[PDB]
Amino acid sequence: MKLLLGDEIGQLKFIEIKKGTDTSNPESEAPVIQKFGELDREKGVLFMLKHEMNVFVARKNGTIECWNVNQEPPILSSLWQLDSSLLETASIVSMKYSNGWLMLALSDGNLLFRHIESSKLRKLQLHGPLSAVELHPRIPGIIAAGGKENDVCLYSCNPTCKSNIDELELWRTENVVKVFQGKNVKNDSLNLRVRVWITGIVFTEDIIDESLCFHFATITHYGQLRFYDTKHGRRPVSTFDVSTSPLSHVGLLPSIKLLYFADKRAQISIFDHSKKKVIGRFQGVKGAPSSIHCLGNVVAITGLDRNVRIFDADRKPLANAYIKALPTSIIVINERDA
Amino acid sequence: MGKIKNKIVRQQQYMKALHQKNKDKLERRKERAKEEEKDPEKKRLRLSENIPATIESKRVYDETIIEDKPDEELQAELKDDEFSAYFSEERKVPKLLVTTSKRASRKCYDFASELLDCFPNAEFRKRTGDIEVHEIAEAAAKRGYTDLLVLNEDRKKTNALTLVHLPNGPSFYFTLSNLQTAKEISNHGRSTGHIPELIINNFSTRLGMTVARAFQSLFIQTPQIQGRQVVTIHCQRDFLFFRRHRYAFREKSNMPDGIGTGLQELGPRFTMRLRMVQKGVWDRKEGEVFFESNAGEESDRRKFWL
Amino acid sequence: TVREDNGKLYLYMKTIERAHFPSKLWQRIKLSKNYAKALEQIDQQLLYWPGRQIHRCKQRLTRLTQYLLKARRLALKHQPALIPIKPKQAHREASRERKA
Amino acid sequence: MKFSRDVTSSRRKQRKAHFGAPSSVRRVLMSAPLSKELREQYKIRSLPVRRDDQITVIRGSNKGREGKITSVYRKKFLLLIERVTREKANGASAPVGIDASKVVITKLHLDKDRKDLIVRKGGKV
Amino acid sequence: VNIIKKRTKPFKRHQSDRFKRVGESWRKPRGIDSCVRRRFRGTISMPKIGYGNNKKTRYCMPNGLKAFLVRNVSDVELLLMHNKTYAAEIAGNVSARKRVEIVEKARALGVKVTNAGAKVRSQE
Amino acid sequence: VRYSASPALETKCAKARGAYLRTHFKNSREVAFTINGMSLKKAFIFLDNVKEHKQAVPFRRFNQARWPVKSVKFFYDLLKNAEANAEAKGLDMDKLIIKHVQVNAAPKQSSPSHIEIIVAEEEEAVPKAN
RNA sequence: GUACGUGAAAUUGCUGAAAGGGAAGCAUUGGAAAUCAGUCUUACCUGGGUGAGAUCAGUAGUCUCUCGAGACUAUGCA
RNA sequence: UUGAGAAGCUCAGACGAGUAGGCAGGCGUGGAGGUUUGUGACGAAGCCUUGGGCGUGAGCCUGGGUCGAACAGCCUCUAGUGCAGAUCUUGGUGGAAGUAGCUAGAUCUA
RNA sequence: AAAACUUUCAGCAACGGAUCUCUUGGCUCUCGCAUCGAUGAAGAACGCAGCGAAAUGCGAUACGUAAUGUGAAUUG
Repeated sequence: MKLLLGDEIGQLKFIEIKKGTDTSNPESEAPVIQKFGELDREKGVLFMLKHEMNVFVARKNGTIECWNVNQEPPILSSLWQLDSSLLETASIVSMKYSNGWLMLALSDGNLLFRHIESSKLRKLQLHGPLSAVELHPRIPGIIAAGGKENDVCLYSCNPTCKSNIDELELWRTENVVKVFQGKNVKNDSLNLRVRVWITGIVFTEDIIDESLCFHFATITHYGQLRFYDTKHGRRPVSTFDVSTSPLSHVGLLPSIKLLYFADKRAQISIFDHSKKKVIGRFQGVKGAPSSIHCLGNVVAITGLDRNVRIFDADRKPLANAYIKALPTSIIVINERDA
Repeated sequence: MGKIKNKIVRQQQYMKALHQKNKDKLERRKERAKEEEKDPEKKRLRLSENIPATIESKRVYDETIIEDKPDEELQAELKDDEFSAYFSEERKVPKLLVTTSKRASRKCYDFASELLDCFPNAEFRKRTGDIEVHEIAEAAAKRGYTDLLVLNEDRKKTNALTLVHLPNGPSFYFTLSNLQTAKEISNHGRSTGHIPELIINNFSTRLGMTVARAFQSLFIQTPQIQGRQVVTIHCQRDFLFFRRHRYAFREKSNMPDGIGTGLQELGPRFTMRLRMVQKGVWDRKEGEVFFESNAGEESDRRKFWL
Repeated sequence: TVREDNGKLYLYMKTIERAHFPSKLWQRIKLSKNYAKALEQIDQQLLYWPGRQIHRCKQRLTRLTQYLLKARRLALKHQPALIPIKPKQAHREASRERKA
Repeated sequence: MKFSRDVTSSRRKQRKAHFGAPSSVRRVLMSAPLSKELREQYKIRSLPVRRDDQITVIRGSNKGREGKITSVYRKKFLLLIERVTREKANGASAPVGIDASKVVITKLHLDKDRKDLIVRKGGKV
Repeated sequence: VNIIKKRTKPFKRHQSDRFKRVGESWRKPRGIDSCVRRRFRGTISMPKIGYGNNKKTRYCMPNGLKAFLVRNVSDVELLLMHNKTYAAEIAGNVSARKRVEIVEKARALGVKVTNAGAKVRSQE
Repeated sequence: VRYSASPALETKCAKARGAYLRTHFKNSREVAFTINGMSLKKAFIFLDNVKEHKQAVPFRRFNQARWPVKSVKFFYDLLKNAEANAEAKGLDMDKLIIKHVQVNAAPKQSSPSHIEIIVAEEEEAVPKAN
């Protein structure tokens, strides 16, 4: 399973780890990793957007770069340095891809939009402190936002547009309106306000207004995973207290179409949307995971154990490698082995 | 052996078999001695081969242990970390603050004094009120401290030490054991205010290096040789041993160099076991786990993490 | 009787004429959060009952509210956890240390 | 509940039977389950253990690690599994024993007698 | 009504100090010529009904509470309305797991736990 | 085996044990009592004096002087075992002292007696730095 | 660690402590040394603002009971 | 005014030696039917301990240390059920005593 | 008055094998059945195993053969 790993020291490691490669085994062969990039802490990697085979990389100084992995070794296809004035107090919460466009929301509320081809730059203002931002895959120009003391808001650029719209006229500052604001759940048994802190948002309308029935699930800083449905109502359809630890990030597993989540104690599990309970749990991950990525029937997990754990959709450890440095984001380059 | 159920028979069967096992072990030792004294090379090769096993030698193989050759990747990562200000040309002087748990007793106040004795330039403020650890660390950041030590005491016995690195450095949580005061140490000594000389040994693994790195950051970078006070941190099977001594060299024949120092324990004396390493200020619930030990995995006594 | 059920104090009542049907024995009503309105509810529901019986329900409502209050304040404060102690791990670590 | 007076319900008598049983009675006491896909293939639940039967350990320190049965040690109700060993003092391998009701049979040793046993209990190959 | 006792020291058996086969449990000396049974000077005392304590103070701990033995967490709930007079004694064999469930529940209930710090350990 | 002395770990000490030794218990106790605290080489010389009748062991608890040789012979091997175990550790031989010795009763099968011995060091480091 | 589960008392050895003019012994009253008992301003009430929620809507639906009594799902927070 | 375990709660007064002996209420052990939707590998039973308590008392509850697989409170049933003695039975262990002495060596020393 | 010796108390190590837990044993009651030997019984002795210490098993066809089964183990 070829995969690329980012490190906090700014260097990127291309790993050709094959099935069964487990460094904890003394007899096992180590994977052949190739490292490059700047080895300085001021350009720590943050996220591993997977634009088809192309990979887009952010940096702690905003030195966004682009790589194409069809060639070995990969080469820096494109480069971008963000303005130093929008990183003076915030940090890149996420970049995500939507129909040939790049999203670069900041924690301070600012948000930048970049087109790879047209090279158009758009700035958008939002609500208070952002901690989770996402773009709807199927429908272009649908932005979900969340953060501490700021419930989820569904910003939409095209009202319906009935199939899609041209990418140039998306995210117009006058065309963005929130078509859905999350309603905080009722007070708990103690008549205490249920503290709200969104930490990660995923859209699950495929596994469960044009193309209505927005079915998406968010997580919290209080370990409670909350689903959603605009048609049913603003409040969550269901709410579960999965973990005591704050939930780190959430996502989907296309192989079984089953939602997965992790927390800051390294407890990654595969929640079920039909049985309303956690089934299984990825065993053997020590140290909180910095980023988890999955492709088809494989999943790559990296955290403060400084390792690359590999499992399948049915949580069986395939591979394991030691990465010396501190990983920050991972991406499976190829689901199939070398 | 165990087949026959009669008690007195199975004793006689063993004692007869035990005596036979000792007899043939005698003759094989004697003939080995007879042939080895005839050919000293046989003794030489046997000694060079029959090295008795030990837990350190039989240690399970883990890849995180760093090689003797210093790797550039490690230094690149560690030249800009939280403690780097203490290791760079800045040469930050670290000041320590020692606190307790809510409404503790006087047992700690006579052990934290021994802690303060081994830590010159280290204040102490007894915890008062409803202030939590995540709030002390914020306050100490603006006050002018570097690291923060807490001596949790319960049932009038101190058991856990947690320490955080200001302002946002990693937090460590050790469980103290065998904590003996300077009085309960035979041939104890009285210590002065001279700056002790740190010595850190046996921290081969990568995680152990970080824990050793933080402890190094805990000490004044300029030792006072004239006081010749030594503070020892030694890790062996994960049990970190903290000891203090006063060393005065003497002429010792056994040590082939010819010189070897006498040692006098100063106090304190305690163990630690790294229960959990956190990233960010120590939060019991909502912290990030750098490492939390599984208690069932430590049962493999040839496997370690520090 | 007055007994809480998930953060809400309910007033449970039974009668002689429903004593033979265990399922439908205990009629239940909900007592409001406003303590003054809670006591008016008890009297207008327990009326013409013996003063002893209404006396004991008011005390329980008083004593249950103080429970709910204390449960709230304790949650607010960041009280310490209580991690227990195992006799097998304590011994094994005690022996493994001495050898070290 | 037992109802026959031909059976007994005695801890003393049933344990006397268990540890007083000879090998031809111990060969049924040492049975093993079958893998779920193989269990339904022959429509039988459990079969007695046998040398050269490929099995997977399900319980104990040696959980998961597979192998075959080198020899069945009837007099102590144990199964000896190749490569499932233990490092003695002298560096040799004293292979630990697993009880027959913990492992699961994955690939049987198809003898002529085993085939008749399968079809005898309303089964088929 | 304060917790005042007519005597602190226990009643030991006569000659129980000399022998070890003789237990310290109080046994009435029935010896016919027993001068210690005869209440001479320099002898020991002897249990009498005159030594009973105040009936509104019998079974009361020095802080005024009467010990109440709670096995599980169900038992700690029924002390909701006697928290000013009873103290939730935790049984000796209750495991450290349910021991925390008993102490955390009793803390919010308002009742006093007598052995709340046994087998457990705090963590901040 | 767990001994009866808080010292005698690898610090500066070596042990030695005797089990069910076929010597009278009372003699061993008196022999052990007199040699406690002496220098290891001094104790060896004194034991030789007992063999040569130059010095006699006092009899204090089990009573004056006497010259047992069998009990001293048992102690000679244990002390020899003690220094042989010291060498394996690699201690400083010239400063060995008999820090601890203890004789215990054995099963009544002749009255045997377990014997243990602990050798140690005496040290003092000047503080100075005034 | 095969003198092998738990390992009591008698009994013996070592160490530390105090005491030790032909007894000891125990009882009362203390003292001294040594050591444990248990510590708790914190909460209540009142005032306002700020955001809330609901058992509240000059409000809308479903479920089980017996109009209204519960559990909820919207929606607004007066 | 809540004080109906009416077998409860409350009020008043006097009284208190004790053998033989008479009456009454309790404590404790093994097991038995019911029960605590009881406890227990996050440590049962046991054991020790100058930890803390409860009862006039028999006894009880608990902390710590050992320990490792069972156990208990309550209502009744039941009996091989409570020890300081019996020149008591069995096992263990001391003082006596390194004594009476017996195997060497030169009364002494082993 | 300290040591020695004597004494109490505590720590530690011996000694001893109680206590606690069980348990291929005992006892008790019920139930079913009818079966030794001159065709050599019961009992005894001597033998016998790839090696048995007891212990069982066996009789120069010796820790048993034939036959019917089971179907791969005996096991120090």
